[PDB]
Amino acid sequence: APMTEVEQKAAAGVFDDANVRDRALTDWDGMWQSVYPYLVSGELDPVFRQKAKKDPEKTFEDIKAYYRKGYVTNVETIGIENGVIEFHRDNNVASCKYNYAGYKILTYASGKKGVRYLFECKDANSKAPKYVQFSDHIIAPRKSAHFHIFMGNTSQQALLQEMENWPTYYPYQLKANEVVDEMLHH
Repeated sequence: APMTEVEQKAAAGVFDDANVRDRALTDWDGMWQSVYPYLVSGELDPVFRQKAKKDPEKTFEDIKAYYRKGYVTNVETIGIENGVIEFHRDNNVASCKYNYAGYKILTYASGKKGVRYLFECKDANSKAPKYVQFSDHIIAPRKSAHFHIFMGNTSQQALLQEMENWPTYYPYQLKANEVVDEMLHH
């Protein structure tokens, strides 16, 4: 089902902490493609033009740069199923079964808020990131349409400080025109 008014607002970074609930990894089940190659090929340009158009203080170039830095990753593909996350990084592959480590409510410099969902790989000698945090503009159980994922090997606390890079994933099947469509409307 589509989004309630509380869900739309939470998605814009406006919510009561009392409404935030735990989510399960199954909210992100599925096969997913990085949006980064579409920024690279220039196919996300219409997204950045609309953002520039709607705010006279912004420029296309600086909006795109911000997204470039945000989206950049070589993990082109992520698969999620049965508690396992698979990471395809160029010709390298890696997977691990992930345990839930709770959620964190963040307030950003902008004054907007968001929730990250923290997972841990406890198989300490895997090539899969040890720490993973999902952020997808949702604050309570609901299947993701797309997500940002923070990946790190040092600590969860350290990853919570990451604000610049946020590799971003949409359903594997979607074409670039469909990714654009979702960005411009949802």
